[PDB]
Amino acid sequence: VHRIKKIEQLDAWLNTETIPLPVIQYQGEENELKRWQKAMEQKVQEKFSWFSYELLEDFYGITNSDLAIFGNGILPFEANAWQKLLQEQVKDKFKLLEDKVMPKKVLWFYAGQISTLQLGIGALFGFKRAVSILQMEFSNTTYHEVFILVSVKKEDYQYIQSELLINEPHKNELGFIIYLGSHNPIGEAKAYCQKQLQINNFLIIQARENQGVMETSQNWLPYLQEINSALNTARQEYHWERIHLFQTAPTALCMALGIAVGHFLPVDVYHYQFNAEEPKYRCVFSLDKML
Amino acid sequence: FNETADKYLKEAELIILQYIQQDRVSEDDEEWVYNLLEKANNPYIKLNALLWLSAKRKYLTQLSKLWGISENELKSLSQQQPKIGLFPAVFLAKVFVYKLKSEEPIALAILGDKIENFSYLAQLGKQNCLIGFNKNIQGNSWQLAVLATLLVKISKIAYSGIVLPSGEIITAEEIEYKKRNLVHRIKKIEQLDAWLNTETIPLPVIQYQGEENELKRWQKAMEQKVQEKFSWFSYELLEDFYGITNSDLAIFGNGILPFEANAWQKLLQEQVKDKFKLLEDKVMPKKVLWFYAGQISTLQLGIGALFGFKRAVSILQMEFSNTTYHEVFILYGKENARQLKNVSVKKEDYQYIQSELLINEPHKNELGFIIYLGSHNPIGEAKAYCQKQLQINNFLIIQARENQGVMETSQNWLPYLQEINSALNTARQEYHWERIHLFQTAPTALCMALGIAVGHFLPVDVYHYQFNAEEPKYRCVFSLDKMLN
Amino acid sequence: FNETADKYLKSGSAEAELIILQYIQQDDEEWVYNLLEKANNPYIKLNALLWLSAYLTQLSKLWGISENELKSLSQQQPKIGLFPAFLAKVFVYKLKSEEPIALAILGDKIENFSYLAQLGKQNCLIGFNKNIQGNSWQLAVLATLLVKDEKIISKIAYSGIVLPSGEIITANLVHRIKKIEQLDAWLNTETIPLPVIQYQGEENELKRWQKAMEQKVQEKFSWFSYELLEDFYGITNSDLAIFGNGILPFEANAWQKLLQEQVKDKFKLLEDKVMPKKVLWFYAGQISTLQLGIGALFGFKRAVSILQMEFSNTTYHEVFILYGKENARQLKNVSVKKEDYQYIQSELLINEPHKNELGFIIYLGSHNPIGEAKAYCQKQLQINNFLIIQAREVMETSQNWLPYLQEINSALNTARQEYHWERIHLFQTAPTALCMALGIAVGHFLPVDVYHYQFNAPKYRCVFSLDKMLNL
RNA sequence: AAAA
RNA sequence: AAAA
Repeated sequence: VHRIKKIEQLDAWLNTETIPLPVIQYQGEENELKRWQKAMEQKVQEKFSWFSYELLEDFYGITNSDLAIFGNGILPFEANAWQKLLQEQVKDKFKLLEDKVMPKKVLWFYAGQISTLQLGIGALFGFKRAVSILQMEFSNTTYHEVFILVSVKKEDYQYIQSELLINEPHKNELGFIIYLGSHNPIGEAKAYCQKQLQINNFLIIQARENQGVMETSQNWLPYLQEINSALNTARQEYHWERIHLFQTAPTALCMALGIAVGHFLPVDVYHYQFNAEEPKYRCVFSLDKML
Repeated sequence: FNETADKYLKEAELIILQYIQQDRVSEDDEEWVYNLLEKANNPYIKLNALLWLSAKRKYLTQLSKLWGISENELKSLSQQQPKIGLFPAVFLAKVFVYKLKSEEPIALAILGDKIENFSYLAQLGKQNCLIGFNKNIQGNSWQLAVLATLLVKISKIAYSGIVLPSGEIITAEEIEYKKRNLVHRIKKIEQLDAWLNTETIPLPVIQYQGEENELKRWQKAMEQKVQEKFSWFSYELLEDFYGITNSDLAIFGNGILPFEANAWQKLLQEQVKDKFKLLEDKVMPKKVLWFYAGQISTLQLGIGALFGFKRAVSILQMEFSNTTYHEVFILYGKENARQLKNVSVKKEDYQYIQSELLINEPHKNELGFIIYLGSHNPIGEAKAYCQKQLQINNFLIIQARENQGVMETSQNWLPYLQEINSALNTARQEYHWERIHLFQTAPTALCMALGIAVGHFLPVDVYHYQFNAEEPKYRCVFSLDKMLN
Repeated sequence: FNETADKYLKSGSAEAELIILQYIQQDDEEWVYNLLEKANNPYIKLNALLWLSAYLTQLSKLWGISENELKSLSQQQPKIGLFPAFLAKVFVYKLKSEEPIALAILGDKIENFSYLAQLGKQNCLIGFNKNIQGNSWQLAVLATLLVKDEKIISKIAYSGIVLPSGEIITANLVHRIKKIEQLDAWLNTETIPLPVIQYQGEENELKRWQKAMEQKVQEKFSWFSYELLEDFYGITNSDLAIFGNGILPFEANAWQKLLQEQVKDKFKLLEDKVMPKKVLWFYAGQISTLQLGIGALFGFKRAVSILQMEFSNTTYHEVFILYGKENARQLKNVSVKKEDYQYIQSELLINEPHKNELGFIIYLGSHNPIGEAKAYCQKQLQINNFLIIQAREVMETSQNWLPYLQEINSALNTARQEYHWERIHLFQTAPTALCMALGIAVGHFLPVDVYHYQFNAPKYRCVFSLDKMLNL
């Protein structure tokens, strides 16, 4: 404790109940990662003005790199690289960081970069950790806590538009498609399943009113609740031995989605790489195989 | 040391400065040290003596009475944290600012010659101060550093000038010698206050290919447009406040760009690729409000793709009736930048564009994305280029609904791009496109916005049209998905 | 020191005066007070006054000024104007008073030209740098008083005597001014009209066409004058004229040489000369075909009043307005369908669809070029795809000609929507202003080779190319 | 679908 | 489609 400016900030550090640990996943130049962390620092200071990155490295020793799931350049489009990234960095990150601040609980702030990676991180994050999942808003360059973390009928669906097709009720292969961003994956994901995985049973999750615009000024928990209800609905009626997940969803939404279905479902996760040759989808990891 | 002070009165200054820095002096000569505070041509010695007297609380009552400063403020000056301003000298010296709470305005300046109360400094700075220095400076050009330290809510920036009771700032002599970031081209109190205490720094960025004189004219127009909303902004002020020259903000090349994909990709890599990253690095603690205008429409889709949807940008289109820019794309502030990527518009809900999708070769996963929002029709030429060269019969044609060639520069152009993106992603609904080919005759700002919205996530090859070229005049200058590589 | 000041008081040496001025600027008031009365050098007199601004009471009582306003001159940043003697300077210092007192410190005596303060709408103190005789410095002080934008005006000098009623008497230099309404608008406007004339022939005809065009510009900008324009920016009549003696040869290299020598850089140079202020171009041309090239070099990025030529009565009628409330973009409106055509009729004949060559024939003038252009394209270019644009029911000069250009561009782009045309060959008989507007709108983008026709001459000849205008 |  |  050397870089302390105000006594008020010092008082809260030694006499607080929860310590916020902002975790960010980024792939690229380390200079832009520094910019991303600074924007993340402001959002934590709205709720904890005493919080600071420099102070975070004094009392405990948590470093900006230690809070960052960081990799130089574009992540290679190899399944082993993704599984290595999750195993070498993500899997032990949250367990170790909690042990650093042992006496006091942790309120996790999270914001990622690669949407597909969040399902692996969210599943490995666990549902026993209180998390404030953030989602950057770009008109002001600010973070908004959209998640402050089932059994919802289809008729009572608020923002999502679920849809289930069973064209060949023989196999137990399901293509789970989630469309919440603005780049439609349904055309590519449906063609990928038919041409490569031989799948014609699909569960489509789509925004009901505003495709690509979910207001980042409210709670996105009802968005996640509808997805879990629709997903669980198909499992009771039809037994799926393996579900294949394709999603164009916000980064925060995917991280919360992984928490809800972490390791308890046989889900295959497929990533879309923009700078890759056809096929652009690849099973980077399977949600039930990270344990 | 009394002997050293007497020798200075009749090397010596360094000895006493080091002696007083460790507080090795005694109170017996402190009154004599007080005489030093009134008999020293170097302001540093006087400021150090004043601080020592405030700390020791010896003979400070007489100084407080003579200077019209409350004893409480003088005592607080001992433990106050002095803010530092930087101003050039005949090197770059520092100005020391101490907080004060005197009822009367006392912006006392401890000068080498004599102590003078520049009370109008306190009025402009909204705080009473105790100005200190480190060396003897001829001419009171130190005003701007003190004013900047006063108007903050900082060693990166240095200031030079003289203020007036009206609040105006006038520069001093030896400007060229002093200039050998140094802020000296500022005149108004509001300008400095806003430049110091803003939250977003405007960054007017323009893309031009031609001569330097027209580039200067374009940058002057962009500066006027930015000053319309930020009256404190100035290209000179940006240059001396952050080091961002007009060259840094310009995607500039000499003459006509060669009609080779290698030339376009080299231009993107050398200038466009890292320009925004470095400029955002320069203004680190503050956010950036990118004001953007361009020249070549096709180069924009790449410029926007590298720009990304993660930056708040006012994209401006020039209106040539008055030769004035209009903020046709507002993607900052209350106006949500998420509406940039609003693909919820159905075809029946289109009000600005007219879009059609022809699928004559369903077995082939390629289509021609042709956009016609300008006036020179590219539909025939681009369709012929696809059918004769790229062998493509699938097309997504987007034109204007009612007024082709005239898009109201006063209105907001966001719905045009929203409907375009919605049509694109509705084409991507039931179809898988291995490659998309983009041929557009569209406004510069609209092209930049489309590049921002679509980004690098789609297999899009953009084909520029060159007027002074032999057939074929279309050529894939770049691909949207290969810009990150 | 004091002895040096006393010696300078009793001597006319300039070195001592300069030393005293430097000492006063870098900081014995009796000698300073004495030097104020003994105004041997106005530069020394002004410097001494500012030193007293920070016997203030005596000066205020004697000079008829206040005290707070007098001491406010030290804290005021002066405005600098330039007037010829070399180029001496007038310094204006802010003053606040009820009665108008434009105190001017001169070598002879301090005088209050009260009319100057009223005309300039601000009380001021006038200082100088040299012993200048006469009252030729009125115009510089008045101009620096009437300025609104805060910028140094050292690029412009003025000379003249301003009489109290609001007129200037004659003694870059500005001395052709006659009214204060001219001077106020020549410094406080943002759109400076630039009248550009393209004429080929005798110099006298160019001269009186330029005079009539100046009159037409003054019809809207009554403060404009060619002499005033030359005074303020050095833009002479030759700097605004696309001239050349005699009949232009039919050789294509002659027209390209004319375009590259004068037309190519004229607009950019003139807009560089009028650097901060916007430009409202006024354009009139003579040869119809050349305008398509000139317009291509002019471009759509310029607000222009395009005026037609009238040989009967030498008066200009503006037929194209591309300035104002977003009126520019309207020239590029191509939304007019064939059904709702109110001015022109278009016939797009295609006989060889596999050939991407089009003959763009336009007949909106006097002589009908359809037969000649058709024969030329079918005999010297082997073209059977034609686009003939003519009138429906020759053109009213009073009415705006924007719909003509709008529908021409609409027809051209409708033709380009359904076919690919490698080359377009422009053969037109149209009014000069309409040709210029077509060159502005179509621009250097579409590959168009414009052929000019001369009845006195191989009647047709490829004169230039739209796409190559950025090269030649 | 690489902060949507 | 080279500030449409």
